[PDB]
Amino acid sequence: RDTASIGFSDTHQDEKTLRFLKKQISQFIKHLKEYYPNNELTKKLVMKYSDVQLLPYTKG
Amino acid sequence: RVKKSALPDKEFPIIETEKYPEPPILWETTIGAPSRLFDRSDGVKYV
Amino acid sequence: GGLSQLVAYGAQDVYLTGNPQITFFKTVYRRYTNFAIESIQQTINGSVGFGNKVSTQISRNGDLITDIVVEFVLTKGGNGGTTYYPAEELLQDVELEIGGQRIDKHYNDWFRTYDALFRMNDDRYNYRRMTDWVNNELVGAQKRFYVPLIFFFNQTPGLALPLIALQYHEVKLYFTLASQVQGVNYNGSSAIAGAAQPTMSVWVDYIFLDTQERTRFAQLPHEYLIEQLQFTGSETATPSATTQASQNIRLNFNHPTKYLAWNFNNPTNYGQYTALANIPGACSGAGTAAATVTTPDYGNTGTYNEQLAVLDSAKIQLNGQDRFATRKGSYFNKVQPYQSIGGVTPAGVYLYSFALKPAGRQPSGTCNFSRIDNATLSLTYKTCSIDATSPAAVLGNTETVTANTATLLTALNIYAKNYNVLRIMSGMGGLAYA
Amino acid sequence: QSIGGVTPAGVYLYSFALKPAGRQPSGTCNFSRIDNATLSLTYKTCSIDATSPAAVLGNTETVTANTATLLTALNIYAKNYNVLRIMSGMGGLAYA
Amino acid sequence: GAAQPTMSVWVDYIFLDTQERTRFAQLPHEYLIEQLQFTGSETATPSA
Amino acid sequence: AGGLSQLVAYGAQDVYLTGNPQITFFKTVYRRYTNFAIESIQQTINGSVGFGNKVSTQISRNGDLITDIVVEFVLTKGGNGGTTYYPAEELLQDVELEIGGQRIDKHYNDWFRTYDALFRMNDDRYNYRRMTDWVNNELVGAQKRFYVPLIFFFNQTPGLALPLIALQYHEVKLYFTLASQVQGVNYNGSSAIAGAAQPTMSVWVDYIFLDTQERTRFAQLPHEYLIEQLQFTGSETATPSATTQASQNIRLNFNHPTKYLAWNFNNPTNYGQYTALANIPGACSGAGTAAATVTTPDYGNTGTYNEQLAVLDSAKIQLNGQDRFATRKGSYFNKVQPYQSIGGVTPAGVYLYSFALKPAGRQPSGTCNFSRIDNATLSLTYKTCSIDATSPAAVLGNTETVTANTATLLTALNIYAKNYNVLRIMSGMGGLAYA
Repeated sequence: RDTASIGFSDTHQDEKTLRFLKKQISQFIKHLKEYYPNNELTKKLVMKYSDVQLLPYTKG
Repeated sequence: RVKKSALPDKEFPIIETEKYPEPPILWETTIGAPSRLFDRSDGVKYV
Repeated sequence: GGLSQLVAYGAQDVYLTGNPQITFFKTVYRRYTNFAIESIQQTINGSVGFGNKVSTQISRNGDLITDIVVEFVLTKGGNGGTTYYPAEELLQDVELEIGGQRIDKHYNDWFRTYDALFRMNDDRYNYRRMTDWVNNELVGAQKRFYVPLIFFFNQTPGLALPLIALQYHEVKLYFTLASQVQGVNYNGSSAIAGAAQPTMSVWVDYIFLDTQERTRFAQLPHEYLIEQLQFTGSETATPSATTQASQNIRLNFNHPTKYLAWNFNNPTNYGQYTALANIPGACSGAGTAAATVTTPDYGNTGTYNEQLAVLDSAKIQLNGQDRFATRKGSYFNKVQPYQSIGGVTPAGVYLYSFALKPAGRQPSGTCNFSRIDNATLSLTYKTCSIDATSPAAVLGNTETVTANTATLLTALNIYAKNYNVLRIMSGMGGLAYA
Repeated sequence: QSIGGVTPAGVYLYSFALKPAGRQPSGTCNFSRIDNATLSLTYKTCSIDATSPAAVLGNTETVTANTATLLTALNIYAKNYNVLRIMSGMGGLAYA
Repeated sequence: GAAQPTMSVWVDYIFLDTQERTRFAQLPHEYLIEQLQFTGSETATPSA
Repeated sequence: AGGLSQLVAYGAQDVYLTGNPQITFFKTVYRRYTNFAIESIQQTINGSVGFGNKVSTQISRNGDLITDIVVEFVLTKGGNGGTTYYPAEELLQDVELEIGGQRIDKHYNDWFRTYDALFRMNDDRYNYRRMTDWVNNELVGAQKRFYVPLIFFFNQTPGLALPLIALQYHEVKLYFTLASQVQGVNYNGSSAIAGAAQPTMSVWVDYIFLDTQERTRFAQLPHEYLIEQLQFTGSETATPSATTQASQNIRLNFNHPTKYLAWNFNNPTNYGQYTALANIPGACSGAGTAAATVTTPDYGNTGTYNEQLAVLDSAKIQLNGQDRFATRKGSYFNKVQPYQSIGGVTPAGVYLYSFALKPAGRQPSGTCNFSRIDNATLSLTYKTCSIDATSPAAVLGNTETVTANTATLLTALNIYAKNYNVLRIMSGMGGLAYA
């Protein structure tokens, strides 16, 4: 076996609610931000990244 | 079609291709110190 | 002797006694502010009687208040076995208002649910002694009952309500008395001729602080982290003999919730959270020719025999996703309170905690439902195919079935206990969150 | 003295701890430093006729049922404290 | 007298050659996938 | 708990086993070896094969080295099961090994029987029996193909494979003498079995094919080998009396560093009979009942472990008139010597005396060089033949110093010696350095 990854179901799922939609709407426009995901799709994807923490643990 | 004796026979180099994202470690395990064996020396020359 | 153990010291003890930090043999107690507690009777406005709404304003006798007890003098309208926690049933609800704003509210069913989940052992027994007849009393017997309140300030001195710093705002309690109380003025649906009206009294424990503490409370703004009860009633999907009913109940809860609690019941019979059956204590006359599964043994209304409970299984879904894997009703009934409370919960009453210690005062993990768009309690019911009048069927049955009489448990009560902050500033009270 | 509950007949406890029912250590007997630990037990005389309530219930401190000789198994337990060391993705105990 | 079922689960695996297999292990991947949402409900009962 | 609980229990007394470790047990690296292949090639037998005939074969130059040699025979039963005893072994009366005309060695049917009795064991010995006899109760007329492996020094280990490759100018030959009679095949006791078939025969040699580098080395370099030779002296016994203990001093005309001596007493009429016969199960034809004849063996059960039927009471070996060891009982040679030196079980009537720590192996481990012993002599004391062989009680209940009255039939003694000589090969020729 020997799997060193987390696997605790908390890795990439943005488990917020529709409040996340309000948050992403709190970075681009006021009321109907639709033109921002329609045009800035790559910017809307660069605004969606996960946190990172690493821990090596070398050999003996 | 080539005679078997002139066909290659080496299996897919899977162990050279998987490229696990992180290197392997030394899987150390332990039961801890022999607590009844602490500060006990059986290697004594009779004097 | 003991000296032979002291000398048995090794490297391992470095994590127990090496480099010692504390001892156990010289306790140093804390000095504390000077205070005293006086029990004072309040004036009840309106008119006391069955079905009436009455109220009281808490007098400003002391500086802080904690315990509140509502006392009823009731009489037995029938013999032993005809009542079930009647003082608890009588106090249909209590609403706490400060300065015109609602802070909290408890219901007779909540008191029963609360007790079922959070009190235990002799505490629970003594509680029963203060709300019911427990020595096989006979018709005509008269008793004074004491119903303690369970508002946040009634649970710990730490949350004593600072009447002293609520100089501009009155603190009031509104009490709804039940139109009928089993074994007191009604027997099932039948009125009991000649039944007496209750005599009611409200007692409040007021803490008198000495001058320096008293002055400090009066001059400073304060914030108290308190709990509130949220509650709504729902219709129970009718369980059936032929199908397993299921129901998706949207939970209109908000704030950081410590736990959910719920029960199913027969609204006719206070405290009945389970089906009736012809097994000892499970129905009026159980065990004999006169047994009926249309009326409970009121004195033994609550049980532990899960076979008579309606719920098969349940889960909580948040924003479309499971919060935890589906577990059986007995998980919520027995394991949840084992894990988090340590008492024993009666059949038909369920708990799901979002907190490590929901029974305490210190927050220990909460579910903030104000950040959840859709919080749904998903229930699956057992099939009501067991003939309740036949012990062989009642007691020898399977995991997924229940009594035919479980279809009488048509009411569902869902509760949630949460945190909020009570602000007391410049003589006025109110809550931090809405 | 040490727990605060009720223990059924046939079950015995001897604590080295002030509060054995809790997590915080409060006095321990370190058997890793004891060359010879022994439990010494004396049994009751199994002379009481188990089928006769008069004998079962009216008897003396040092006797028991003749059916007590069926209790031929003995289970001795010891609950102790060790340290679970966890680091660099792996772990084990401080002491064997 | 009814018999109990015999069950087996079979998975059909794709074996990649060297270059493709290397890329799959090393590169990040994103798939647009489908999910089924489902709930059961009581049907209002129709009547004559 | 578990295996780590053993590893942790470490101290001063472990240093002598695991300190400054040299090896492991869990990483075997196999040696690279020269590539080779082995072929079974049938040789041509010159001369007529048949009972009593002498035939021969020259080993062909097909491979580079040779090891195993198997002589096949086909025999037909002249009687029913139980009437034969290792008949293929009995048929091959002798085998003579010669290189370039020099005799290297020579084995006898009795040697094969003694060799097997002493050195093969357990399932190996059984498998051997299966290749030389009928062991599944076959009946008269049954036909069977037997395989009799040769046991010359190069036929026992690859390590002594004979370098035909380096013998470019010398023929390597095997001469085989076939017995005039084989019990239960063409003769039954003293009578011939009319109609018995003549045996067929085939000699098979296992040839090793070497790679170029190894083949070249062998072809040009000189080689020196320690090889084995069998010395053998057959003689008349001091046949025991029914009244006393016969004794005998047998001059042993042996030479060379001897690994061991071995011997047996036998009834020359009945192949493999090293003991007396008696009316006890397996000890004679009809044994155990009224019809038993204690003068006719149960051929299929000729051998036995019942020392009561053996005739050696005691023995010692003298070197130049000096005792080599204290006199020991015949059972000491029969049971202990092979226990110690071989590890198998030796049948009654067969005796071993080793000069070597491990005589059953190739590696020399102590020898008696008889080339330096002017007067080597075997001193024997026989048991008294006073026991009535026809009375099971007389046999089974007797003492240490006595045997069967039928033990007086053990008129022949076969003394063998296995020794080491030096075989040298150079410039295409081979031979043995010492006479």
